[PDB]
Amino acid sequence: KARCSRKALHVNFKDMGWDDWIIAPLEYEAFHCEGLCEFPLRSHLEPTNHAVIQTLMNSMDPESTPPTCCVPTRLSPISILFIDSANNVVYKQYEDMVVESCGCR
Amino acid sequence: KSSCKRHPLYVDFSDVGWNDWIVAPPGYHAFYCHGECPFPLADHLNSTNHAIVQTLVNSVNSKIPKACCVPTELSAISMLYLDENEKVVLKNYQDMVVEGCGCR
Repeated sequence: KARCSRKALHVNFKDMGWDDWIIAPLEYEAFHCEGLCEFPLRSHLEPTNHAVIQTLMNSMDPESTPPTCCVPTRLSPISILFIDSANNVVYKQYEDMVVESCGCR
Repeated sequence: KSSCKRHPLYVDFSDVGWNDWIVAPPGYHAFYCHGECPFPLADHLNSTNHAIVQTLVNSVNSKIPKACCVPTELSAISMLYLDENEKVVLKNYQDMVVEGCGCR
């Protein structure tokens, strides 16, 4: 289904040039959200009341009002080992790096 | 800029058939969010670490979409309706009005 779902996304830090600060991991799975937001809206994708209304209004008049976007609704972190602006080695947890679930917003 | 912005959207309750339930208000401004997310690190676009990374992947790989413009702060709104005893009653509804947009 072209419905809002979660998809693979391989992030390669070497391809962005961040080999320089980052030591590990240099690649991770981040996923992304793509798909149609339209009725019927699965309730386990906890859509906001606003998103319901926008879907309604887009259902009534798709000109002038567009549908909601498939985007992440729960994220998890990864920890990165890298070298500081001060040239130290550190291990920091970065929030909102991996998509755990998608939804309409 | 056609970038991520809030846009006007008024939901009239006559036009959807709800005004014989909601005695007030007659409608409300919900707004919607729409626009491009080319640089989600813009301080005004509240963004996620994920949106920034993904938008970066997009510039090198067009088959990965950019981050989507969505609401990032929603406020409630109150309506008035009739009780089981035909008493006027207020009821708050959460997450109804876009206050700010952002990239996700």
